[PDB]
Amino acid sequence: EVDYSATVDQRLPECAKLAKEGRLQEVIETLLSLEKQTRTASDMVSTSRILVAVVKMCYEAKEWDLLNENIMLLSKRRSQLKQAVAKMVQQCCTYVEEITDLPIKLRLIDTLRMVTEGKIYVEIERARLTKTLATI
Amino acid sequence: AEVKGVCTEAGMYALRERRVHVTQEDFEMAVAKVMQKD
Amino acid sequence: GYSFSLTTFSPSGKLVQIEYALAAVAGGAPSVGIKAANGVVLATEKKQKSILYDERSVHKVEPITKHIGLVYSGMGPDYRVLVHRARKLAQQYYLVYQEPIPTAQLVQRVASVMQEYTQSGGVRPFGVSLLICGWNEGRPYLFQSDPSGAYFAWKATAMGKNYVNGKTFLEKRYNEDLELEDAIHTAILTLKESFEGQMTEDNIEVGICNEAGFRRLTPTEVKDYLAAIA
Amino acid sequence: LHSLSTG
Amino acid sequence: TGYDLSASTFSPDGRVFQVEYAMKAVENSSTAIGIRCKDGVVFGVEKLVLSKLYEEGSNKRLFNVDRHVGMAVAGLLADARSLADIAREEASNFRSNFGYNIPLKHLADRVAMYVHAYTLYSAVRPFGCSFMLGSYSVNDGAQLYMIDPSGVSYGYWGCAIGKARQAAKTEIEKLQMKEMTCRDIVKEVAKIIYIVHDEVKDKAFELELSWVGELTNGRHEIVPKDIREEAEKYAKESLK
Amino acid sequence: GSSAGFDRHITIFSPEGRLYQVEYAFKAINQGGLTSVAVRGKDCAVIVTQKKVPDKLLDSSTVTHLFKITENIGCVMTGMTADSRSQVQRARYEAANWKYKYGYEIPVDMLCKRIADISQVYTQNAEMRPLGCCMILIGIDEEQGPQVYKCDPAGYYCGFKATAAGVKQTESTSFLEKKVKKKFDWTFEQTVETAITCLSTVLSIDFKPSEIEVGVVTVENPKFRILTEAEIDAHLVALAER
Amino acid sequence: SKMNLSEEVDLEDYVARPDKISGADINSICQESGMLAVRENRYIVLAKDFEKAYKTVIKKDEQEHEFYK
Amino acid sequence: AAVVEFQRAQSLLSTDREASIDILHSIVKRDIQENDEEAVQVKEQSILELGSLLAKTGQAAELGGLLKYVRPFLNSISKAKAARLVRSLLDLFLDMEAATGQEVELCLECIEWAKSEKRTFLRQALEARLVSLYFDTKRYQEALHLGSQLLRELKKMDDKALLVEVQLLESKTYHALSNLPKARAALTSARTTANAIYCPPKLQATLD
Repeated sequence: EVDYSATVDQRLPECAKLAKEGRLQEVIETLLSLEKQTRTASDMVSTSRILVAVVKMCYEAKEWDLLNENIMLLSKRRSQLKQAVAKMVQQCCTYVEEITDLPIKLRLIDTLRMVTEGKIYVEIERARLTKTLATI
Repeated sequence: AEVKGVCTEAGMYALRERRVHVTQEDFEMAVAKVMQKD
Repeated sequence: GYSFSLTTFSPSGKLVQIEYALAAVAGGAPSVGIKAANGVVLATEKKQKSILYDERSVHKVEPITKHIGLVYSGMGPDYRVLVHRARKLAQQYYLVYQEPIPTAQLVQRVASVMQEYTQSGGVRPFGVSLLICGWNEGRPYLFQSDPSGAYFAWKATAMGKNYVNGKTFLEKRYNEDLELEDAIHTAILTLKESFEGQMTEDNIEVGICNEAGFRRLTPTEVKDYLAAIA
Repeated sequence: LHSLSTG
Repeated sequence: TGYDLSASTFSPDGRVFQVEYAMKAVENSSTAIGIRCKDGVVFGVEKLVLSKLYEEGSNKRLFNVDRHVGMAVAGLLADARSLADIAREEASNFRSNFGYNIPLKHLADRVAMYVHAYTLYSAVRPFGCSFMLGSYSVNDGAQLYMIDPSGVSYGYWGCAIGKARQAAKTEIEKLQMKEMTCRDIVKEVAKIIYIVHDEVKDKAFELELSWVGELTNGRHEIVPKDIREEAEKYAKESLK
Repeated sequence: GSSAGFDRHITIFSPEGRLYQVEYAFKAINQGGLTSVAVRGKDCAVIVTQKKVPDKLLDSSTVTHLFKITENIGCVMTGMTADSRSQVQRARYEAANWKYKYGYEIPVDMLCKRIADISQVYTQNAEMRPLGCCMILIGIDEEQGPQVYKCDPAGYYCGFKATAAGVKQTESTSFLEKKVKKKFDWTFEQTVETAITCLSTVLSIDFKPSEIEVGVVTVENPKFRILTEAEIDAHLVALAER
Repeated sequence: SKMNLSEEVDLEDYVARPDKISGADINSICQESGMLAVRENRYIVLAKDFEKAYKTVIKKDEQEHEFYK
Repeated sequence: AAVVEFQRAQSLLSTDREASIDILHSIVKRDIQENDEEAVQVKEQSILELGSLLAKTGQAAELGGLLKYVRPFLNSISKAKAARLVRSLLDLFLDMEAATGQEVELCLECIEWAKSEKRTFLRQALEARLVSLYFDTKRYQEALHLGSQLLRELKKMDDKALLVEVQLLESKTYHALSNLPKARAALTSARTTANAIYCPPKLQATLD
């Protein structure tokens, strides 16, 4: 299509630096606008990177409530690319594995298993996540 | 014709209970089915 | 306008257009009129085809005077025309006599108009049957005026779709000792038998006439009467 | 009359 | 089939066929065009002569329904003259009641409703003529409306009624009418009328030209003979 | 679908009790090829309709199915244009007569009640045909608030939370029913966007601010105004950006 | 019972509708619900799929003018 | 005013049920002026919701005294609302299987109220419930007597749906009396009447 490609290449490190500085909500809003542009553009590789960067940003900053709300919103966007959501969930289950705090991990697992419910492209993750939940 | 159908339906009700002889209850149920239901 | 009658006598001696107007009536929404000992109840199936229609915007049960009301079965616009005619005739009677028109007199005048539309030139008969309820001399009155202009005094009757089975139900469920509330219960049951789907407080219209006059029941009262059914 | 038509 | 014998009868497809037949009566007549330019409206009529015996001016399809409104007709000329008289009386009543010249929008909306009054009953037949009302004033500006036998009045920049209506509209669309003045639009109207005329078919036409604009102080008049002849010469030259 | 005599040529009953002439008048509404959608909000009512200008010769300022019956009442017409103008003129006359005789503005429900009473005579007398037009009136009432009333050739009439007329009446009705089921008292911008979205989605046009006419009435200013192309463009851009 | 539905789907919403449909129509409604679920790469049928399938399959023109009753 | 207390009770629903019981009972015990169109609907809704809550808390004293106490209040609201409230309260008491011993007493009180209000359908439903209560309280002879009266009355009005239930109750009563021929005859009558109509799955299951 329009092939943003480098357009997100310029943005992502800048917003990462701003997030490290302390600006997240404005930054995640900017990535929401960029994700809207890419999703309307149907750019799979750009949208997947946008979602992955967003969830990584909310994870590294320990914004657990913000991470869960962002996951809920991003998974529910209009005409979302299925592979982008698949990559986002694949990145989020790694954070699930890394997290050791039981309540935070449980809430993140519940959110991930509720966004991946009934979807084939993320059937494996919701499987493995379920296994993890069972172990817990 | 409705009376004859009532007789046949009384026989059918006797059959549904795997009975050999048609009883008065069978005739009353057949009357109810033939007249009221249909 | 045409000056020749559009309703004529068939070789079998039938006013065919009147029969066709009655056929149009029998295809309308069901309506039930029950005359209790202490009043009359007029119920009808005011069911819309979508939620977009404003249920309270138009009412099938409309008052004529403070003590007389109509409910139709047939075509809506014809009933609105006959409602205006009945109200105008009631106003004429009141202006002449300084007294609200008796139910029987209003029924007679309305039926005269409906007959005029079966003989006048270039017009078709009204495609509606009118159930008229009133209270006069401390006594309830229920009448039915058909498209032909013929009026009948009914203790309990049903018009519209599935009206024959409604009548048969009314024969086995009506006694002259019925009270107004039990009459409303019986009318709602009669509608329910011909009803398809579920009856809410909005998809039926009920009006009652008693010593206090005629009034169409609000949806809340219909809701209570319907909760009494189940 | 007017009130009946209007409501 | 009986569904087209009266105007009070709807076809099973919801079309009044009597009105459509009246429209076909208009489509059987010669083409009259009208162009609304920057500073007025110009009417041109391809008035065929059916015989050399008719004098120069007979069957005038360009009427004067008021001092500031002109009317170009196509179809039944008897119905056209009846509607011209109806519009004349409408404008006269407007002046006698309100005290000023009738706006073209109101005259169009009134004569169109009189026309529509004949498309509902079996006691009368729809008018078999379609007509364009054109006018100009300093306040309202140049206006041009067309009314068909059904009674649909629509404002236009360039309109044509007759059997060569489509070709005339195609030729009109080439014009930049919104910028040029009447003195050029008369020449272009003559050119279009000559282009759409069919000489091998019904021939020997006369160009009836009229206009209403600021150069006539908002008065509808026949185009002066010198200007009409200049436009005729330009139109003839344009045909090579 | 039985017939006996002239039951298909004049407004008389068929053997099964149907007025075929009225149904043909209903089918006449779709002859124009246009669809109108009216949506009622918590404090506003909006009428939107596609305007078709086949050629640049037509003066687009005159192709308007939105008519200002009164200052506080507007309407959109669907169907035969001449019959639409007739119904509009009759509605204006009835509104003026109501204002003169009773001293106050005619209620929106009563305006279409009178218009439907007028059109019912056409379905009873055989010397005239029913008007092949549908009127949708919108207006702000003193107490009831916004009011939308469709008004059909048969003399039927009803109030509406959101209605539609024309070729795509049923699809637009389904869309508006789905929207209403969500039970949201829409604001002015939401009502305009809902009407525009209904028309666009049903027609699949992705409107430009020259292909639709929008007329609104609001409680704050209970007057009927036709939105300009810039005002329509604002709503179009707002819809596009979401 | 043979389809992986979601608990958010209430069949009584479509059962109570007054449409006179046959058993094949009901099977087609369920089949199109599954079709819409498959289109969005899902193995669980949601309520929106059933609503869209019912609207698609029934596709009933009104065919009845309100002035007749 | 009282609507604020209604919302407070609704909030207390998430809390202890007895905690909201205080608010609802205070609203019910509140005296009313002549009409108070707002207050009467709130009071009726509070009565209904308090009865609904007592249907879970299972307080026989409160639920039983509600019906015997709101009897003057039934003369203020409309007849339809009064009948609906009576039906709801009595049905909630009877569905509560706790045999407090006064079910027959207040069922007969409601029957007397229906006779006073001349509500024949309501009285017939209450009489069928009373026959069921008599069977459940080993009062077989009174059950048979009331069942015979109700059987004749329902036969006159062609109410087959309730007639089947009353005939089944009579059959159960006769079976409890170890009178097999009469129980079989009553069951036969019930089966024929059921065959004459459409039986809801509950009624058909009971008949089977």
